[PDB]
Amino acid sequence: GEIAQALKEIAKALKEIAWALKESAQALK
Amino acid sequence: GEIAQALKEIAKALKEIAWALKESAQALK
Amino acid sequence: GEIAQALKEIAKALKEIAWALKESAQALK
Amino acid sequence: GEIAQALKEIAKALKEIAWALKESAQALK
Amino acid sequence: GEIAQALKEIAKALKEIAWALKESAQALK
Amino acid sequence: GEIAQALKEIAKALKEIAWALKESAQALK
Amino acid sequence: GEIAQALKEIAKALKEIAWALKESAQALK
Amino acid sequence: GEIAQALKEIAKALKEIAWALKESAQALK
Repeated sequence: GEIAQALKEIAKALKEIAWALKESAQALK
Repeated sequence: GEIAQALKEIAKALKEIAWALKESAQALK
Repeated sequence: GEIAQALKEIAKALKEIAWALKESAQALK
Repeated sequence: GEIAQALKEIAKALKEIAWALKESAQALK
Repeated sequence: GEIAQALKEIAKALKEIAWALKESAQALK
Repeated sequence: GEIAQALKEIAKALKEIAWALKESAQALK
Repeated sequence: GEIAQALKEIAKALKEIAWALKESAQALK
Repeated sequence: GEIAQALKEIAKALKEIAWALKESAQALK
């Protein structure tokens, strides 16, 4: 369904935020 | 549908937050 | 509809958060 | 409606988070 | 209604996050 | 109701995030 | 119910974010 | 159900954000 698909797109965007924060941890080290 | 479309706009905004955080990681490097 | 409109306002606020974080990346560089 | 109104209050709170993050970018500059 | 009331509690918690971030901006200055 | 109760648990978790951010502001001061 | 259970899992994940931020406050001090 | 499943994917993504923030706390220590 379209709502479930849109919520999955929100989860994928939150994973992108996690990847960006992992890169910030590498920059700090 | 309009609710699914609005949730997709929220996903796009969250991706913009990830892009901005990547810019911070590059600034620290 | 009113719910879709309110979710679009949430997306616009998340874009404002992204813009603020982009400014933080410029400040770090 | 009360749900739409509550979602608008969430959008306003997210805008307050953006304003606070802008204050951090100005402090770093 | 109970759902609207719970969403208002989420908005109040997001305002608390904004206040904490404003304090971080004062600490950076 | 169980949905309202779960949303209240999300509000409480967001307040915990605010408390943690206040600890960061105090560490910077 | 399954939706209430999934929202409780979101609250637990937000608590994990708070714990990670508390650790960052300890690192800054 | 598909909505509950999508919300569980959002919880998992939020846990990934917590893991990334823990990596930042370790980098600061």
